[PDB]
Amino acid sequence: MSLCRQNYHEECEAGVNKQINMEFYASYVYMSMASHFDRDDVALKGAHEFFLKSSSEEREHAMRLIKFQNQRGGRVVYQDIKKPEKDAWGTLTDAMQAALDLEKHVNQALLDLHALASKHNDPQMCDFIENHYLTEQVEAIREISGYLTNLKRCGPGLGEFLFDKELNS
Amino acid sequence: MSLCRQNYHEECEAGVNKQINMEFYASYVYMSMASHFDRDDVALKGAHEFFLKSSSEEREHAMRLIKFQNQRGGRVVYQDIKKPEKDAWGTLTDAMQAALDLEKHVNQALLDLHALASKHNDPQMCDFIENHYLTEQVEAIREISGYLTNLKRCGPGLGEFLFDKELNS
Amino acid sequence: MSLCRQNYHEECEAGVNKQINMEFYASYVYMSMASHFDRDDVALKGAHEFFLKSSSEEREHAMRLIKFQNQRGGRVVYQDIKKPEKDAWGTLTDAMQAALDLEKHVNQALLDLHALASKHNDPQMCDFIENHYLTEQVEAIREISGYLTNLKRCGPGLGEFLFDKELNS
Amino acid sequence: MSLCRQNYHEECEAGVNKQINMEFYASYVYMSMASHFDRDDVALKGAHEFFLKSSSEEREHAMRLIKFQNQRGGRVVYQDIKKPEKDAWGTLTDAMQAALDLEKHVNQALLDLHALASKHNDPQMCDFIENHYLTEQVEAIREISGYLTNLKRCGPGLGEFLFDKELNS
Amino acid sequence: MSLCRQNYHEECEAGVNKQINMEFYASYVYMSMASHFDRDDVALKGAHEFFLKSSSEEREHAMRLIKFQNQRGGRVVYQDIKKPEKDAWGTLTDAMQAALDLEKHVNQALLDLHALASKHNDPQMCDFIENHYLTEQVEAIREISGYLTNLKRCGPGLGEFLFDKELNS
Amino acid sequence: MSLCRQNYHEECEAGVNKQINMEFYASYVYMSMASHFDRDDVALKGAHEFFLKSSSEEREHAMRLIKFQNQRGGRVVYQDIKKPEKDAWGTLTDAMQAALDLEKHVNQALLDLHALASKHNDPQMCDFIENHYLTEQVEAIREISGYLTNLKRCGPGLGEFLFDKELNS
Ligand SMILES: [Cu+2]
Ligand SMILES: [Cu+2]
Ligand SMILES: [Cu+2]
Ligand SMILES: [Cu+2]
Ligand SMILES: [Cu+2]
Ligand SMILES: [Cu+2]
Ligand SMILES: [Cu+2]
Ligand SMILES: [Cu+2]
Ligand SMILES: [Cu+2]
Ligand SMILES: [Cu+2]
Ligand SMILES: [Cu+2]
Ligand SMILES: [Cu+2]
Ligand SMILES: [Cu+2]
Ligand SMILES: [Cu+2]
Ligand SMILES: [Fe+3]
Ligand SMILES: [Fe+3]
Ligand SMILES: [Fe+3]
Ligand SMILES: [Fe+3]
Ligand SMILES: [Fe+3]
Ligand SMILES: [Fe+3]
Ligand SMILES: [Fe+3]
Ligand SMILES: [Fe+3]
Ligand SMILES: [Fe+3]
Ligand SMILES: [Fe+3]
Ligand SMILES: [Fe+3]
Ligand SMILES: [Fe+3]
Repeated sequence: MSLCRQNYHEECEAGVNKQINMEFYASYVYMSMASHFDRDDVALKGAHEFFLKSSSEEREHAMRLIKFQNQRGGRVVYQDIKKPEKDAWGTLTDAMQAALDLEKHVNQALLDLHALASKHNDPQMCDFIENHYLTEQVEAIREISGYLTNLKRCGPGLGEFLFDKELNS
Repeated sequence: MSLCRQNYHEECEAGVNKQINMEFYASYVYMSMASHFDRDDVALKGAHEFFLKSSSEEREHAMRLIKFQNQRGGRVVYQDIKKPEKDAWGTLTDAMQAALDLEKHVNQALLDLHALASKHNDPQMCDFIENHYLTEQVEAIREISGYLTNLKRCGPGLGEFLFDKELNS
Repeated sequence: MSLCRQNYHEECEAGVNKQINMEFYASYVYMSMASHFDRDDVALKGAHEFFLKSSSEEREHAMRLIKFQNQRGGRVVYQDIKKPEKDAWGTLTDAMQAALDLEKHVNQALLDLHALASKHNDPQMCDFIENHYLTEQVEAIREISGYLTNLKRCGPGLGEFLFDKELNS
Repeated sequence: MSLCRQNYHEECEAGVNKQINMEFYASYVYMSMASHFDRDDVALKGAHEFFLKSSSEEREHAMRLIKFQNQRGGRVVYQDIKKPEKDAWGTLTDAMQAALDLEKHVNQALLDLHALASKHNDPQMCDFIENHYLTEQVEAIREISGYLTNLKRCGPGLGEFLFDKELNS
Repeated sequence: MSLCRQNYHEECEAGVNKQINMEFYASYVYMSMASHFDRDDVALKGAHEFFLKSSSEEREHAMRLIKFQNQRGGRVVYQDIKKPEKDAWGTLTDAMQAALDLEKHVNQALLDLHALASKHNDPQMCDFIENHYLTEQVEAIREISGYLTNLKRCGPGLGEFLFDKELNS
Repeated sequence: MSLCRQNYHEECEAGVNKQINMEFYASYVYMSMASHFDRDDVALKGAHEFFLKSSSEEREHAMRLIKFQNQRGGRVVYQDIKKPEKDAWGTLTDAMQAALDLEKHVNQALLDLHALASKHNDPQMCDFIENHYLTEQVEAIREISGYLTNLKRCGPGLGEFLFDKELNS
């Protein structure tokens, strides 16, 4: 018949629907971090822009998965996007730590999704994941890890202000 | 002291947090409509782009409210973003009807939020809402209503294909 | 000695020679579809151009495999290019269905060729295949599947004419 | 009625279908010559490019005949494209000799096809053939003949390398 | 905590440190080949430039591995860079043979490093290797193999001089 | 006869071969410093770039000596490039101190090499050394000495971060 599906396993489809939810979740977390550093009583512009950009990127990550679902002839199925764990994210160091944890969680899920596609012998899906996600996670995690190291080096108060400018401000 | 809050009532703050949730919800609905018209067995490109654009606009609507919360010295508080009512949205006529209903729901909520800000004598908030939201809703609702009328005029099959091109395709 | 061959298994070489034949075959099929829609009594220009382009692309697919054979130090071996199954391909819907089937057949062969290269632990060959072929097949199959859906939506007669313009015409 | 056929004899149509097959065959031969001179153990770049270009030209020769069939209101009918006589083509001198023979064979077939169109009083077909094929064959044959003469003059080893650069390399 | 390491096995880290050493070694070999063809009593400019470029490329290969070590949260550990096997590399044919052997050795080590990363289920590392190294080795080996074939074709004396110009000179 | 050697003493040749080794060694040291400041747990970008640039410069220093060996009709002879003394280089102050020591060691060796060329009455070699090396060492040593002074002035933590930006970052 006339559908495009070929070599695309139901467990893979379901995994992509889960990863779509996880990317939107990460986008939502970063959104909340951004609004937290734009409070009059926090007021760190660099972090605000940096997390707003991160939230927009994660949204793109989701949308590319959504597209891939449809390209493969799967069926996108949405779930609720759960609110983030906190309403207030602490200092810039606290938020970076949380962001590191979030990215590492997203990366584990992509590694699991990749493990799924190879188990099912879907080399196009594996390639997709490697091409658009895995090196990108590696760069993002390394990047945030260096931020943590420098925030600890700079220390609180003035160091936090000056470090915040270097994000991009 | 040193906070910026002035003439900003807790009921208004809470209303903005609700409207933030509603805008993200509308963004999510449009996202699902977009992925629905990008199915190999639906394949209407115009509608796909049109709802993807609408989803991105609603996201911006949310983000501007988030900014306004912080500008006024409120505290943004996020809630879950509920999944949309359907997984499959029907023909382009069915989806436009649903989109009309969604926009009208969003507009009623903004009108209620406006009613709240005038009740509390917050003329800056009222202005904000009128300036960035209300005429925009009016245009969007009128626009979708004309689409319904023309989809009914064009009829199913070929008419749907040709109409879909005129959205922008 | 002085040859370049390394880590390239005879079964892989033979698989590439088979895939070279299959790509030329697909190029020949598309050629015949093109000449069919350029008949005075069929006269669908869009389909003519679209299948002529597809035939040229498949030729490039073959030539890149030929190059890869030589780059790896294999030996290209040609076989006859069999004539296509039909001399006349029907309506634009009939031809698109046949094209979908052809692409899915080519994709299965590439997936088998990939399975061969991983079985033999040839990661460069696997990469080659993923990089130049697999996502390309996925896009092409999805693309033709949407065409089928829209041809069915448009219906015969006028719909076929109008749809044919949208291919590119 | 509504077909375009006029003054176009069935023997001419059948001759064009044969010439279409012969042009594709010549394209296939040149393809194999190209892949032969791109072997790591042959490695003559000029000849590789020169035969790849020749293969692409012969393809165009075929496609123009295919178009002419349809323009005249004939019906294109494809046959298998037979594999070339050899898998390995020898030195650059050996391949040029074989190419000379191939071109002379193609030219005899075009001269026969022309003899057919004049016998049937089809002056448009004769013109077509003269305009797009016959002078082109004459130039190609003369060109390859000069290559043979110079390859013999240059001699084997270094001469072959240097001559190969002059093709275009 | 705050480090970036995730899904990166100690055997992989150690393999990257070994490959870093091997790339620097290859850079050193090519350096010596370059200085050998820049002797007043050898004086082959093309080979000089060609091996100097190759030495610079291998250095880049090393540096990209070093970067990857740090990106993954490994720890780069340097070892001595051993002097090359010879002080004098013979004719251009002798040096090309040695270069072919060196590249094939480097390629086997990368294939082993890749085998290591898949064994440990590190798909990002595998991708890294395929993306930046494996096709590059394949091209380099094929390239040098064609040089050997042409050097043998050209023969010693004048042929060597003329061939040397074609490298780039 | 036909060699270029003139007024070039074997002790000078041997000294240049030693200096070639020392420049490569210094390049290797700077390489390790660079990779040390690119660790996720060190993360000082300025120092990373600054030592990567220094490593590339030292490589050029070596290559110019190699060229000079051949220009004078000497024979380049390579030795192992020993691994640097440490795997981890401490704070930016610790690394700058080590870099100062390394440069001073390289400078003493060049001063000895110069003493050698004047002892042997090789004024071209002396000039070469003065023209390309000695003022360059003087500038580099002075430069690093000012860095030490400012790192001590800035102090640890925030000062180190801010100073690191001024290197170039
Ligand atoms: Cu699958
Ligand atoms: Cu793989
Ligand atoms: Cu890739
Ligand atoms: Cu208020
Ligand atoms: Cu206004
Ligand atoms: Cu293999
Ligand atoms: Cu892969
Ligand atoms: Cu006729
Ligand atoms: Cu005539
Ligand atoms: Cu004429
Ligand atoms: Cu690993
Ligand atoms: Cu890959
Ligand atoms: Cu001297
Ligand atoms: Cu002087
Ligand atoms: Fe993401
Ligand atoms: Fe990310
Ligand atoms: Fe909205
Ligand atoms: Fe709207
Ligand atoms: Fe293909
Ligand atoms: Fe295709
Ligand atoms: Fe021809
Ligand atoms: Fe020709
Ligand atoms: Fe390398
Ligand atoms: Fe290489
Ligand atoms: Fe130096
Ligand atoms: Fe220096």
